[PDB]
Amino acid sequence: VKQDMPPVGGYGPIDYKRNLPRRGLSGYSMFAVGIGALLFGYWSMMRWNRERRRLQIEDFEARIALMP
Amino acid sequence: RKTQPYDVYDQVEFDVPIGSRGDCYDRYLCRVEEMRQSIRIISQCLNKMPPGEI
Repeated sequence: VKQDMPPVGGYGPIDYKRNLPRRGLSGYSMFAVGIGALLFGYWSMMRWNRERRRLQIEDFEARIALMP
Repeated sequence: RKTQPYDVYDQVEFDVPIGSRGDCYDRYLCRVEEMRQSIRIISQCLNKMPPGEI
């Protein structure tokens, strides 16, 4: 008997294509999330600067009233 | 290979990348596409293996 090494019924194909799905975004999405979070941070720190100037004037009223 | 048959290369089919203009990046792309076409040649060679003799 002969028992060499042939393939089995013809082998299936093996791919040759670049599986590169171009995992994407958009410039509109960049624009939206960047300007949104950025202006959110601007407004938040603006309001905190106003409350902190309230505190700062209070510290000045302390030092002026104590001084003589 | 495709200009001079010195082995069973006449019975297999592929393509080989040629360079645009210089540019070592393009030489790298040439190497990668020769790799993938080598995989295609190995697939064809497993498709065409006769069990004759050693």
